[PDB]
Order: sequence, then structure tokens, then C-alpha cells
Amino acid sequence: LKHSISDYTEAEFLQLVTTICNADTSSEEELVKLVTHFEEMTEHPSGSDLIYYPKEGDDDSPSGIVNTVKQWRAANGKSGFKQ
Amino acid sequence: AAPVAFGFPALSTPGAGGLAVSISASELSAAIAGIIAKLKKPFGVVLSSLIPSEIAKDDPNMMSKIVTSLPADDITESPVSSLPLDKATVNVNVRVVDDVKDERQNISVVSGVPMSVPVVDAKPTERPGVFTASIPGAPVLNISVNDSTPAVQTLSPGVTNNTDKDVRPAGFTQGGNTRDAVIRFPKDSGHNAVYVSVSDVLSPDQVKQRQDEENRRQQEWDATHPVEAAERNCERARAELNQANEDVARNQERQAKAVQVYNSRKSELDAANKTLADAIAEIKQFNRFAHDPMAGGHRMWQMAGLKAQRAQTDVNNKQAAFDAAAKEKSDADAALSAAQERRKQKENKEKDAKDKCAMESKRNKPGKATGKGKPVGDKWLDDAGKDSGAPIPDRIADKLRDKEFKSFDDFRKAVWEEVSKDPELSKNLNPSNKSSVSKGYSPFTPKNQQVGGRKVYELHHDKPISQGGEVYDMDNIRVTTPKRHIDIHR
Repeated sequence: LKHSISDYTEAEFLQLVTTICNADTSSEEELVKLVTHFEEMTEHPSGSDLIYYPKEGDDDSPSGIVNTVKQWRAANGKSGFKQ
Repeated sequence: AAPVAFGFPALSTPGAGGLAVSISASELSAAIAGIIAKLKKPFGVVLSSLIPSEIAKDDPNMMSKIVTSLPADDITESPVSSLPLDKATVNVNVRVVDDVKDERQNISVVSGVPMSVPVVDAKPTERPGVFTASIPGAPVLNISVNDSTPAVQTLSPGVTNNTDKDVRPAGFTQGGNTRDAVIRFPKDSGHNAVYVSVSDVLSPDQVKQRQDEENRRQQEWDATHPVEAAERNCERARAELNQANEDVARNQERQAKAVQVYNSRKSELDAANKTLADAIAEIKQFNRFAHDPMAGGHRMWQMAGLKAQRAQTDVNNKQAAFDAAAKEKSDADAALSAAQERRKQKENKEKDAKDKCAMESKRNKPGKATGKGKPVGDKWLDDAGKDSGAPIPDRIADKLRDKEFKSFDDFRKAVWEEVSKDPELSKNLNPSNKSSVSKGYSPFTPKNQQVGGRKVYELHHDKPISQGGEVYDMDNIRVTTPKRHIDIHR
């Protein structure tokens, strides 16, 4: 129901990343569906690693990841959040 | 504005003012209700198949979409009325979705999982009883209710109506060119909420693409669900056999039928050949009178002339027919040999399949864990992407051995649960990853070890389950990253 990261508000996107980090799912198949979806929204090169294999000194808590995506996308000429 | 029946896919060429659709009030036919009832107790049923070749004869530009519509209450468990105005998405029990199966794009009624769709309100317009729903990603869908004219089902050379309403499994890519929504009207209109899906008509190039993508996703799912990938083949290999057997039967009919026709035509000839011999003797008889034109006999002779050319033409006709029958009989005899050779191959296929279906069925039946495993280091999960993968760790083997597991699926869940609690094996897992291991699920790999949808560490076996290799034997088992395993087998 969401084809671009610009369909998400910052607070909406945060929820998805807090769902994924806590593994708040009914199945591993719906988790992996969420992560595969997250990846596409970010368009980020690290990919899934933003969540499970962060760089040194990055913040991997739900928010810090929203924060990494945010400033990366902005800094490489990409659309932002809703609003 | 003759209204289109609910649940009967039709082309709507758009305008600048959006698509034009005209619904009815009259409730959906026995047919579709049937389907939704049948389907109630991801799979689905095909309403229509699309043929771009034809759709373009009338819509050369390929601007036309395919609209299909249902009254919302038949879809949704919670009446649309008794729903908050804040909700943008109501849950639905079925949807109408484009699927790609057997090399045509096709519109179909889907089900069997949790689904939920956009809900959009319909602004009115100058015209009386005519509103504008705008579903994200479709054109402006301007609707028009009509319970005056009797309902119609529109018929377009492109859109066919596939009778076979068997429930089949559905596309992985289902919906990839569809936009639907339950649309509600404003309260002082008295019009029921209506469901509408609007799908693109894919061109054949685009269909081959979906088809391709559909086949690739099927591969994945097949390797990550051995339990029942095999249990699927056993159906295909049994169906192919049951079909091939009938082939023998129908051939036998033709060949047993060709044997009588042969025999019949053969005797028809024989008879006709005696008749010639008789007539040709009768001409020898009166041969005498051949040059005496004024004798009794020179009539009786001429008469035998005729008897013979007649009897002769007859033979020629019985011969063609006999030859022809002889041909048919020979071809038929080969048709069984060929057709019955096919059954022998199909009967071998169905054995191989059914043997594998029971060995791959073991990994879904109870057993006790066994083996010792092997020592490991800090780079345990790192090793799962090198060599022949990392093995089960000794320390893990010890904690698990002799325990009883309802299914190998449970044995994996458990292996990870002993990895989450071990600080040195679990040294490589992050807080977000640890949330998954202790929730059962298999932990995620690094990007560079992922492949499409296989993003997590896998348990495989050395001596495979399909070659009778022990399901629960931990000396057998190997942890591998998706990429690593893929590489290992090439």
C-alpha cells in the first residue's frame, strides 16, 4: 500500500523500523516481507545492514536508523518524507 | 448508461474526465456469490483472460483499462457503514486482482490470506447521481448508479470468460498492475458502498516479464519450502500419469476400432473380387460371339462387358478403401506403441516423486536430536559463508541431544534459541537480530550474503533428506548463508 518513501511521514516510517527491530510480526515470512519493503523505501546501499549490521559508531536503535536514512537520502539528491 | 453486472470484467476506455463506470443496485449473480462462497472455505479463481492482440483492434492506443466491481459488503467482514471516518483502509476477505498464468494476463478473484484496501469517498458532481472516486494510482473513476435499465454483461473480443472455475494457487506477483478500493458514497445518497479494482492491460512483452518474475519467485519458494515443494510435484506427476493412462485408453479405442474397419473393408473387397472373377469368366464364355454381330450371344457378350467394368470399378473403390483402412490400422498401431511408451515414462516419474514425497515428509514428523557437532570460534556465523559452511557447534549439540521435536522446523527454531543464549556464538548478532533469534526466527545475514528473498541463515543437510539422509542428525546439518549454499551447489 506504499510505493515511495514519500508516502511515509517521518513518524509513520519510524513505526515500520520499530516493528522490524523488535521483530513484532506474526511470522518470519511477514518480517522478511517488511525488511524487503524497508530496503526499497530507503534505496540505501547498506540495504538490510542498516538494521542488523550497522557501521561502526552508527545508531542502530529504531530512531537512529530513521536518522541515517533521512540524512543520506537528502545528501544524495533523493525525495524526502511526507510533509 | 446500461449498467455492468457486478463481478464481470470489462474494458473501459478512459476519457480526459477519467474512467466511466456505471453500476447497478441489483445484487451480484449466483455465479460470483458462488465463487466467493466456494472460495471462502494465496489462492484464487479466474474470471477472465486478456488478449492484447484483440483489445487493440478496437483500442489501438492500448489506453483501455479493465474494471471489475463488487458491492463492498460481500467483500468486507465489517460493514462499511459501521466504520470510523478516520480509517483509510478496510480489511477484505477477497479481492479482484490481475494475475498472470498460462501465458496470458488475467483478471481474477483472490483470497486465502489477510488483505486490506484503500477506502475513498465519492464527491458528487453537476450530473444527477454521478460521483468521482479517485483511487491513488488509477485515473479519476467517475461512477453512475442505475437501477432503471436491466443489467448487462459487456462482451469484448479481447476479454474472455474462462469457464474453468477451479480454485488454483495464485500469483506471487498478483496485483502488480491493479489498483482497487472500496468506495463509499456520502450519507444523503442512499447508495451502497461499492468495491472497484482497476487493472492495466499488459502487452505481451510485459506479460512475458511478469511470467518470468513469476517463475523466479516460484523457484525461491520451492527451495525455502522443501517440505511441500515435493508434495506439489507428486500432484503434477500423478496428474500427468492419470492423463497419460487415458491416452492409452483412447488410443486402444481407435486401434481396436481400426481393426474392425480393416476386417470389414477387407471382406468387402474379397467379395467384390469374386464378383469380378465371375463376370470375367462370363465374358470368356460368350467370347465366341465377339465378331458375330447378329447372334444372340453378341448381346449376351456386350452385357458381360458391362457387368465387368461395373464389377471392376467396384473393386477399385473397395481397394482404395481397403488400402486406406490398412493405413489407419498401421498408424493406430504406432499411436499405442508411442502413447504407451509415454505411459511407461509417466509411470516412472510418479514413482520417483512418491518416494521423495515420503522422505521429504519425514522432516515434518517427530524425532530425537543426535550427533556431537564440532568446536567453533567467534567467527561462527562468518564461517557460514565460506567453504562448505559452518557446522552445528559442539556446545549447541550437547544442549539439544536426545530432546524430542515435533518437526525439523521446530529443531531450527530451537537451535537459534541456544545461539541467542550463548554469548560467544551470538557475539556476531546485533540487538535487532537478537530480537529475531529469541522470537524463534532465523537471524538475518549481511547484505552481501543475501539472494532475493532469502535474506536469513539457513540450515541445510549434507547427506540430503531426499537421499534418505537423517533429518535430525546434527553431524549431518550445516549452517549456510543463502549465497553460500547457492554457490556450493553448481
